[PDB]
Amino acid sequence: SDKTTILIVQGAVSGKRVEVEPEQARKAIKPRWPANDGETLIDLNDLAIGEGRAAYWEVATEKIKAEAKQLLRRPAGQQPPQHLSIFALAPIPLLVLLGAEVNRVDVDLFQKHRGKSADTWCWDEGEPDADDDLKVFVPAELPGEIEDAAIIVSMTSIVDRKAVASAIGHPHHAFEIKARKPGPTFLKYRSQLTSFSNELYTILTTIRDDFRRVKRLHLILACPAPIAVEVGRSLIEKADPEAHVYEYLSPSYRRVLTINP
Repeated sequence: SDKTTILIVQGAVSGKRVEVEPEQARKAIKPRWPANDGETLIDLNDLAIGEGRAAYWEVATEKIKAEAKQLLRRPAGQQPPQHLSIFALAPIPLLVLLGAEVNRVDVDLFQKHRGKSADTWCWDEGEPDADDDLKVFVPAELPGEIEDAAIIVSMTSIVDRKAVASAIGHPHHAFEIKARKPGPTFLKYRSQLTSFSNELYTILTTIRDDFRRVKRLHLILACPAPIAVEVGRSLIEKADPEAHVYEYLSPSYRRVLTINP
């Protein structure tokens, strides 16, 4: 029941305004309570209007970096926030960036539950069923001199390996974390987020220890917002090479930003 700082992140590249209802996030953090009775907001709607997609990614990347730095700065006469409760609905690559930018502070991540119409941002009570766990596929071939490794998350849908190969444009190893039943309501319990984090850590450790020629990571994520944040949080600047982050722009994947270039 300690104090926490609520961070709301909301936006979209274009189209309908995306907003997080702060009353629902406040309900989700109970029994904890919001520092200053409020939230910090990073809004990523209506950036670079009419200027094209690349201008959006530029403006939004700089805004995420500047706002994360501001969020972690000491206010006058106070300490910096010690715990973030993050409620995010935003483009996947920007949430990877966000997770990397707040990786030095303790965080609680949350999922907007579609289908759970009350306590929408609250994690579900209960236990996961068999359709709710993960499968992890790793390369059949030895690392060798391959310089490129893809980390694929097939949670909201199945990622097509051929589209990944076309987007990466290099011979590569692939590691895949796949929902047993992919879909938009797969992620419901906090234990699933913990499971995902642990499986990703094992993959990153394997690449760091055994795939030492790998000079580029390629993150292809079909996953809910907190999973994208957790992917970003799991990167370690000096242990991992640059991580290229892709968006799904029908019918293909496109590289949109790089963590630790």
